[PDB]
Amino acid sequence: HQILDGKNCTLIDALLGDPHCDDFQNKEWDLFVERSTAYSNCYPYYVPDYATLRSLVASSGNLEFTQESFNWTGVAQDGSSYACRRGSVNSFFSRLNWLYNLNYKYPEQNVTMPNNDKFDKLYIWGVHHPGTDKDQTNLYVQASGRVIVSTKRSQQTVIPNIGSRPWVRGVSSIISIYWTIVKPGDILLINSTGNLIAPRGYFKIQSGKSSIMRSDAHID
Amino acid sequence: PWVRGVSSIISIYWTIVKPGDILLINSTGNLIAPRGYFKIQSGKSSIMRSDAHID
Amino acid sequence: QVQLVQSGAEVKKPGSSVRVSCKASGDTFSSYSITWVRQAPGHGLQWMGGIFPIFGSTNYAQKFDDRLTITTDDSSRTVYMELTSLRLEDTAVYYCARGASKVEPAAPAYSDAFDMWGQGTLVTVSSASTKGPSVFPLAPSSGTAALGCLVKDYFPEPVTVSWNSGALTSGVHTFPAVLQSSGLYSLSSVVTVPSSSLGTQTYICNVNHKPSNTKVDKRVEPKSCHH
Amino acid sequence: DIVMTQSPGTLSLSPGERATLSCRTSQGVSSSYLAWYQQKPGQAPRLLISGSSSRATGIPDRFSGSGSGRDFTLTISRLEPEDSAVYYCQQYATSPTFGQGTRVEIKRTVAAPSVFIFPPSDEQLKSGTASVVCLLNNFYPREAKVQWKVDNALQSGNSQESVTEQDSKDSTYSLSSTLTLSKADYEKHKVYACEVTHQGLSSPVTKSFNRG
Ligand SMILES: *[C@@H]1O[C@H](CO)[C@@H](O[C@@H]2O[C@H](CO)[C@@H](O[C@H]3O[C@H](CO[C@H]4O[C@H](CO)[C@@H](O)[C@H](O)[C@@H]4O)[C@@H](O)[C@H](O[C@H]4O[C@H](CO)[C@@H](O)[C@H](O)[C@@H]4O[C@H]4O[C@H](CO)[C@@H](O)[C@H](O)[C@@H]4O)[C@@H]3O)[C@H](O)[C@H]2NC(C)=O)[C@H](O)[C@H]1NC(C)=O
Ligand SMILES: *[C@@H]1O[C@H](CO)[C@@H](O[C@@H]2O[C@H](CO)[C@@H](O[C@H]3O[C@H](CO[C@H]4O[C@H](CO)[C@@H](O)[C@H](O)[C@@H]4O)[C@@H](O)[C@H](O[C@H]4O[C@H](CO)[C@@H](O)[C@H](O)[C@@H]4O[C@H]4O[C@H](CO)[C@@H](O)[C@H](O)[C@@H]4O)[C@@H]3O)[C@H](O)[C@H]2NC(C)=O)[C@H](O)[C@H]1NC(C)=O
Ligand SMILES: *[C@@H]1O[C@H](CO)[C@@H](O[C@@H]2O[C@H](CO)[C@@H](O[C@@H]3O[C@H](CO[C@H]4O[C@H](CO)[C@@H](O)[C@H](O)[C@@H]4O)[C@@H](O)[C@H](O[C@H]4O[C@H](CO)[C@@H](O)[C@H](O)[C@@H]4O)[C@@H]3O)[C@H](O)[C@H]2NC(C)=O)[C@H](O)[C@H]1NC(C)=O
Ligand SMILES: *[C@@H]1O[C@H](CO)[C@@H](O[C@@H]2O[C@H](CO)[C@@H](O[C@@H]3O[C@H](CO)[C@@H](O)[C@H](O[C@H]4O[C@H](CO)[C@@H](O)[C@H](O)[C@@H]4O)[C@@H]3O)[C@H](O)[C@H]2NC(C)=O)[C@H](O)[C@H]1NC(C)=O
Ligand SMILES: *[C@@H]1O[C@H](CO)[C@@H](O[C@@H]2O[C@H](CO)[C@@H](O[C@@H]3O[C@H](CO)[C@@H](O)[C@H](O[C@H]4O[C@H](CO)[C@@H](O)[C@H](O)[C@@H]4O)[C@@H]3O)[C@H](O)[C@H]2NC(C)=O)[C@H](O)[C@H]1NC(C)=O
Ligand SMILES: *[C@@H]1O[C@H](CO)[C@@H](O)[C@H](O)[C@H]1NC(C)=O
Ligand SMILES: [Zn+2]
Repeated sequence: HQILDGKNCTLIDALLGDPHCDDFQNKEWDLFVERSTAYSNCYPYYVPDYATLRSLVASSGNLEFTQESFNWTGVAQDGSSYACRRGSVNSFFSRLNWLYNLNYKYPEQNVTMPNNDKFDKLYIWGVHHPGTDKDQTNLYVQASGRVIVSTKRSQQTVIPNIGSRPWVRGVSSIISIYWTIVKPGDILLINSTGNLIAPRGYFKIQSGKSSIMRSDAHID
Repeated sequence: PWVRGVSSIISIYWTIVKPGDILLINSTGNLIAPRGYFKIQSGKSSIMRSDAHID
Repeated sequence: QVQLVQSGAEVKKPGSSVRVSCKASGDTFSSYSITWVRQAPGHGLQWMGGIFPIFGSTNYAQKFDDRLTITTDDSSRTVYMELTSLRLEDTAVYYCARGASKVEPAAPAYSDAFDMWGQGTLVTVSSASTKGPSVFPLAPSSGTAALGCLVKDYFPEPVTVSWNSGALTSGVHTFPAVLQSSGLYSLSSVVTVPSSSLGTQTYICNVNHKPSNTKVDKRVEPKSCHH
Repeated sequence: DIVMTQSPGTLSLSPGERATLSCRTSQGVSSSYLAWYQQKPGQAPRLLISGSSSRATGIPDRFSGSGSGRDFTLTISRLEPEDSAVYYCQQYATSPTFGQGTRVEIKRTVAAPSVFIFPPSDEQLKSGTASVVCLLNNFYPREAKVQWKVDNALQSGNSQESVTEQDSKDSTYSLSSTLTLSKADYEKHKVYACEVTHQGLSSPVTKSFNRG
């Protein structure tokens, strides 16, 4: 059975794209092995439904990630942070897209991404919650607004809640992580007024002889 | 998502009211109201998914 | 711009290891990514791992994982490909390449179009021993006459063949090598020249086999006195 | 794993004509993550197209890129003799995958082979081997027949050969045939001939030498 040593990465850090997990991009496993030595080194985040997400990725068996052309009209892309530096360079989750002010401007976004393939798409995205109100308006002109991610089966509304969070590597703020599955013939539709940590594409999601295990045993 | 003329949606919720309890609805708008209630019990009752011909 | 410069062709036995360099420009090295891609019969093009020298960060293909290492040397602007535990099906031409888009700190594109490419490096994997070539002149005969030289019995590929240093280059056709039944290679090179020029021009075959470090010069001229 | 299937396997057109190459992918690929390459025999791949239709720096405008989803296209508006190469598509939406390649041949007015024949050198013969060479030079099409005769007797099982790839300036081919005998066998005979059959020949051509 094909073993993938998670080393210093957790399955979710490997998923999201934590800089020190770039080696895990698009990898497969019959068994993913999480080590107790693992850490995170990127923006502070919270995955409500963490355990569920970890489980469904583990039994899918791979992190095959396919990029997609989302049309983010009038908004600055590829934001980064001190909390997620690659070396001395500000970086971010390699599968997430931090949208923000472009020339002191932020328009509401309304984008769709139709699934016309023969398989299910897994979209991982999030929502940024600023520490202060100044932080809100600097990054997204507009005050706290909503994120609405809808399909023909699901519905996911998130309201950003501004407030001081626990200090993690330079930041007193946090990102909420959410996931969506889009069936063939279904369509991913994102309406966002701001605070959206956008998806860069999708994971091909399946199910099979695939799992995950926690262990510090030497793979030999 | 566009469904038959509409780009909007209704969220469905349910409530059980016990004997001696009271259903109380405060709404400032956007309410899709109940017209009454289903009598809810429990027993030799179920549901199955099938395309088998009932004969 | 850079004109990526790789190492020379190698010969390794199964179970051995290579190191194949790539020398880049300051810009290429510190603000672009470097990729390795290999090529063979039945393997049209195989993307191997890639690196962002600027971060030292990598992504490898599973096919070569825990074998392929990609390292760099910041003082020479070189990227090295160390494929270990060599297998016979690793016989291939290894190219380095540059990512077409510039480095994005929030999302290092290890998967990209490949803008500039190195010259390619043939790594031959085999347990058969290395052999330097023998060169035998193919003397001309009777407006326009062709002459050449034959490179025979060597192993492995490749071999460099030129005429009069780099001076004679138009009219030259150097052939694709054929593997002989012996397990050694044979390659011929011919050139079209004026039959009149045969009496004034010196025509020299230059052969260089870097896998054995064999360099040979052969003057090609005719004969005819007998009747 | 995104599979790239190119069409056709081989394409043969004359200069001035339009070449159309097709690429079929197993997954829907965004048109902003697809590239086209050119590879001339022995060279590294040259980036022609990136982002499906964006032309790379130093590429001629006769090269056009198109497509979406799983159906992609490369068009070469005005073929030159220099365009004789293999073409590749690549997707970069996931870890880079490439096609099997399309071989494009440029057509040329039928050209007969200039035939030459070479005896083994005395130097070679001293080793115990007697290899005999025949050159068919600068012809079109690539199809050609080479027959070796030793004292007017057809040999077989000893004659190896190879052919150069289409010339990027004059679109011709050339062929090297090698009759390998032993010195001892070479010395049993005295007449060595190379017969060439080709489209540009109204009748077959024979070149030869004597001794021994
Ligand atoms: C709501 O309530 C909470 C709790 O009261 C509060 O949270 C506090 O937030 C502040 C700022 O957001 C944060 O400040 C320091 O954070 C760094 C950690 O300090 C800790 O250091 C130890 C860990 O190493 C730890 O054991 C200690 O117990 C201590 O808690 C600290 O390094 C920072 O200092 C750097 O940054 C400031 C600017 O923000 C500079 O002025 C400093 O000089 C220093 O910069 C220097 O170092 C950096 C590299 O470290 C370098 O790049 C730079 O150039 C310079 O050399 C902060 O001072 C508190 O830690 C945090 N407290 C807790 C308990 O979480 C919220 O702020 C409250 N909300 C509001 C609106 O008030
Ligand atoms: C946020 O982002 C999303 C995506 O960009 C966007 O959603 C789009 O919403 C619009 C309107 O809300 C909707 O418009 C058409 O919807 C009907 C479906 O069009 C589909 O048709 C095929 C299915 O049959 C399908 O394969 C196609 O791919 C296509 O998507 C379409 O029939 C409608 O056209 C009728 O209605 C308009 C008025 O709304 C008339 O002007 C038309 O002439 C037409 O009316 C005619 O026909 C009807 C009967 O059909 C008849 O009664 C009438 O008298 C007349 O004869 C709409 O043009 C898009 O489909 C939808 N797109 C997606 C992908 O969902 C949101 O609108 C965005 N939000 C904002 C604020 O912009
Ligand atoms: C997974 O995560 C673990 C833990 O974070 C990493 O292990 C550490 O990796 C770092 C980086 O490679 C090592 O840093 C090296 O430390 C050596 C010793 O210095 C200290 O090491 C430990 C950790 O701080 C201290 O406890 C100890 O007391 C020492 O004070 C240095 O000798 C190294 O210096 C040079 O190393 C190389 C050149 O050889 C280059 O990086 C630099 O030139 C550098 O100057 C370096 O500083 C650290 O030692 C590791 N920890 C331990 C306990 O050894 C894993 O690397 C990481 N990834 C995996 C496992 O794949
Ligand atoms: C969901 O997606 C849709 C996609 O179009 C998006 O629709 C946009 O909504 C905004 C917000 O209502 C519209 O922008 C308005 O347009 C005009 C001028 O721009 C004005 O009416 C509004 O300006 C207000 O701003 C003042 C400052 O506070 C207010 O005090 C005052 O009341 C002004 O009216 C506002 O700018 C925009 O036109 C539409 N887009 C289209 C194409 O119609 C919608 O916002 C998304 N949902 C979100 C983000 O929650
Ligand atoms: C829950 O149920 C209760 C049932 O009574 C309901 O109480 C009602 O609340 C509304 C909202 O506060 C009250 O209406 C107010 O009454 C007067 C005049 O009508 C005004 O104070 C208010 O007008 C405001 O409107 C302006 C426009 O924006 C404001 O700018 C300005 O501040 C004005 O003050 C408002 O109309 C109403 O009186 C009570 N009802 C009773 C019987 O007291 C409550 O709203 C329900 N909760 C909801 C709907 O969330
Ligand atoms: C960009 O956005 C506009 C407005 O929604 C849309 O018409 C266009 O198709 C988008 N471009 C894409 C999807 O390439
Ligand atoms: Zn004489």
